[PDB]
Amino acid sequence: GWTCQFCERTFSTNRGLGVHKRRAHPVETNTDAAPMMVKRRWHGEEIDLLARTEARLLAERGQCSGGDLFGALPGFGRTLEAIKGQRRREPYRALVQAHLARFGSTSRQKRRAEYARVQELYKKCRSRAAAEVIDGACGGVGHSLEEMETYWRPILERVSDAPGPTPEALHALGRTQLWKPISVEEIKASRFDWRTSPGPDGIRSGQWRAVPVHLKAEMFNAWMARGEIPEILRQCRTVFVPKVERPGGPGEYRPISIASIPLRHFHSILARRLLACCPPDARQRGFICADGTLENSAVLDAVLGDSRKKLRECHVAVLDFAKAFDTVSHEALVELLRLRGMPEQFCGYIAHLYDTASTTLAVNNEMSSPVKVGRGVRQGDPLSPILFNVVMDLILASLPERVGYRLEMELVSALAYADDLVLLAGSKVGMQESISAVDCVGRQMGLRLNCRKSAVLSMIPDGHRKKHHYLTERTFNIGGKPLRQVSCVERWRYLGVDFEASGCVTLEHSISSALNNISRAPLKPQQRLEILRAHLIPRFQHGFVLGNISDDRLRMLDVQIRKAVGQWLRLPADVPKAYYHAAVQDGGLAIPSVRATIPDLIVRRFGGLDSSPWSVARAAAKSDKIRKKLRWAWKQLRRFSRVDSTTQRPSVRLFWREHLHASVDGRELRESTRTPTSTKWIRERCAQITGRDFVQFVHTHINALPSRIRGSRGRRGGGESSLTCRAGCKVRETTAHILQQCHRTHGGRILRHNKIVSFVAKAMEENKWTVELEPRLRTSVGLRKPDIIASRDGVGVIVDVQVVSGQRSLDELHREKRNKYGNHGELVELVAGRLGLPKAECVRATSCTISWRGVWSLTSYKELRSIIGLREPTLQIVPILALRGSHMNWTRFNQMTS
DNA sequence: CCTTAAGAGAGTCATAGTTACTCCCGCCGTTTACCCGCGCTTCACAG
DNA sequence: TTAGATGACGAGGCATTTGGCTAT
RNA sequence: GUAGAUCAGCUGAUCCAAUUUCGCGCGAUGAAAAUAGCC
DNA sequence: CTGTGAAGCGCGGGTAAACGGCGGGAGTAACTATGACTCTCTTAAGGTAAAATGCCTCGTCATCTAA
Ligand SMILES: Cc1cn([C@H]2C[C@H](O)[C@@H](COP(=O)(O)OP(=O)(O)OP(=O)(O)O)O2)c(=O)[nH]c1=O
Ligand SMILES: [Mg+2]
Ligand SMILES: [Zn+2]
Ligand SMILES: [Zn+2]
Repeated sequence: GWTCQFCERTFSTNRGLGVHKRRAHPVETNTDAAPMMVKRRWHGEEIDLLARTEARLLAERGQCSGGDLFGALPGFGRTLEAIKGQRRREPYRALVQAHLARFGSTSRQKRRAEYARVQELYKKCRSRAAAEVIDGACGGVGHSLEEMETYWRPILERVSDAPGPTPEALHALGRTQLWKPISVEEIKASRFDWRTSPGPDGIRSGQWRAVPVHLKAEMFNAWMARGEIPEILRQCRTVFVPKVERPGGPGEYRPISIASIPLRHFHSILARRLLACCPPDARQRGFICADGTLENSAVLDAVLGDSRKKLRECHVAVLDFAKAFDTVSHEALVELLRLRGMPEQFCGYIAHLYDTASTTLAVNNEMSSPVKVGRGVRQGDPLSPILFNVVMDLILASLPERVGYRLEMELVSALAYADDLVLLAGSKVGMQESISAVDCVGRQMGLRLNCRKSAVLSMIPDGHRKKHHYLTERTFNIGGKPLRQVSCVERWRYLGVDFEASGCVTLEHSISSALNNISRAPLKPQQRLEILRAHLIPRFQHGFVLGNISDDRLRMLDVQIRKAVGQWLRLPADVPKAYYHAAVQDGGLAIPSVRATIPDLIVRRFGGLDSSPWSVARAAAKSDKIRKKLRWAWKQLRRFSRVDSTTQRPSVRLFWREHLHASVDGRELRESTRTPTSTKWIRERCAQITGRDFVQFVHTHINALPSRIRGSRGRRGGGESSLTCRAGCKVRETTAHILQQCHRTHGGRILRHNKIVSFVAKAMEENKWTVELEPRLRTSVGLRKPDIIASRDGVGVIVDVQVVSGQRSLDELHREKRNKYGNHGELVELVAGRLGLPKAECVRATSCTISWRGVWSLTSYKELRSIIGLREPTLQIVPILALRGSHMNWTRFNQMTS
């Protein structure tokens, strides 16, 4: 009977019809959920403004009544009868005297050229090449010097005519070590980014880095004595960098200005001193030593959660400043720093630095005539964020005192992160005076609010029906210009986190398009693995941790990533799941599993939120959403981790190590953990290996060669022809039989042995040993034949080479090969007599034991690194030789089928 | 020279868990549209 | 007062690494 | 016909292959700074 | 023409008769969480090796004890 007015579905009850109308038809139900406004309760934010206006009029005029207060409050939204009936109350008549007391004081050649570009760029700058592969292109400057200059030159040349701070905002803001000389240990402690381009002056980073520290100290102290630097070091070049991934004009670029490396080093030391000297307002979570993005997103999510759950009025604006650094006036900044109580030498230094600012614009290696700069704060100077924080402190100070949203008895008034601002309010009135305060003190400094991006979210609930409701009509102004309303279904991005009206939602991501782009770039197969490992997956980590995501979507994302890796390395689908995700030291390929990694990072970031210095974040930690999220994160972390033996923390690495070493194909890789030199071929030395050979090593490493036993997984209902050896050995045809046991593969085993013997012998000859290869020694047990014997300084060593299977202990195999020579006794005397030395104690047995998958025996590695002086870059090549010998064995076994 | 190794993950479908609301009924507290005047203003009225 | 033994600190030589990502 | 190989119908497409182009073995392919945070 | 008295108007104390915030109470649409199942399933050769920072090792110097 009950039928929906918007989709005509039929329901059993009015209850289910209402629950349907809430979820399936949001805007229509938000229209029906609108409260009436006949007898609205007086929020205290309205009460404070009415009381303070009445108090200032009792000071200013002496005597007044409600008929004047209706005139003094135009946009207040109360009738004169309401004003009278509020005015007759006793807490208001207390607050009026309380305020009065204070106030009365071709196609083919193009791809060959693209290969030539990509392979050079991958070696010059790997991160740039990876960003080029993922996005599609780079080098985003798409305008001429004229089109850049005719827009940007009247902006830079104009002096900002802002009148500077007013004494009201200075009084609101008001609620010695600096310019001492710089020491040597201060220069040593203050780390610097030496991977940097030089300025127009042309002194490179290594040229300044070679200068000794005490001479740099006396040049810095000399420049502090003058109050200026040499003028050739003070000049700047500007390169325009795009703000949007497809810029539509010169206004969508930013003027990043680069000066000399000594200026940036000196200003970085002064920047760390200035950051230690004057901390900003506690609501400014930007350019300080705290994880402010976590804090701002957590507080905003908690406020938006409690707003819906407890049915309270909640008015939220998101604000931005247009061209924030590029518009600050020299006058307002320098006199604010003077009235902040900074030393006069520092203020004179900043005034003389920005007085003499001249810049050359450079667009695609075409340079402009020099530009005189009238608006301050260079994008690219170390002192510039710390100076912009001083500007933001005035704006944060000028907010009204008790306007905000009270979450867990903390009155959250504002959240700041550089120029980004979120304002919170209880009523329309409190937000409107907050916007007027922010706008006014912004215009005092030369800043203008970004009207393209400023927007307001506004919730007014219904009592007596218990309905949440969001406004749709535009109700707030900057200077008369109406602000935009965020609708109930609108989705917006805050600090790289996706938000809606109910809080955090799932981050919008482009995994499949990026995996398509990597799959088509002209790359070697290991380069695709490195771009996936180091560059693609850490992009979406931030929004997955700070946002909200389910286990299902993470699980499908891991399925997509594993399918991409299985396409690139030509792996079958029954490769163990832990091999993609276990570490390189453990024998895995170290592609991060998003399902396992993201709860671990949510625990490790959000668990520290209780220990924050900021009280608002500690209030947010008590909120219901973050508590529920942290319980889910702890449950999923306990599902996909093992407790580490030493530090007792949960770890994802031991979970993947246990699952890899427990699996059938990964079982032989269990000793790779003890010897990190065995797997340097996977990631460190992969560029020294051809792309065919790398994929053949990957197939050799986790047994993925199509032998008749692994090929017949699930299909072993057939006869012995589906299981036994192709060469007729009448045994079960494993891959290890083909590589290690088959009569067809005997000469390849001999060649692999002789190659490893020759390489070890050449390395021992470089390490000054007197190597004799293959002694035919006739001891009384029979003809015995060690691989190599050698002498150095009277000490003798016998070395023998093994390439073995991993279903036994490798160290046991080393000892079993060792004791054949070391416990022979008489043969040691034959070795000593051949080397010309009498003492049998000075002759030591040693073995060179490595698996056919390229895993070193640990004790044999210690013998070859300690008894013999072989360096470990020699020892990193023996796994490559064993792996390539194994795949040559596999290739010859498949060729000889005839 | 070498001394057999040996299923596993993605997709389907049914049921359970839970989240985010619904509508119904009663009660006190709050709000303000009016009732009821007192002090000043304006035309009748005294001089 | 001088000589020998022990402990601490500094210098020299050799070997290993030389990141990535997000916000503004 | 392709740097080389291969599949199609002299051209396209795909590779485990793939340093083009400009210049005299060898140089250049010309990006990009700052402050925090996280791994 | 000029200042005061009856009627008019604004400016304030008071009431009451609705709103509206909320407790208690019974419900459910429509999303993810678990589990038991089912489905699906590999091959192109050949003989192979510059610079900066941090850690490790060795030497030199200083202090304490004994003669
Ligand atoms: C993104 C970014 C910002 N900044 C600084 C410069 C900006 O003035 C300040 C705030 O950044 P933005 O607000 O992102 O940049 P903007 O204000 O100049 O651009 P818009 O007008 O579109 O808002 O942070 C950098 O120095 N480097 C950067 O990469
Ligand atoms: Mg901005
Ligand atoms: Zn409907
Ligand atoms: Zn065989």
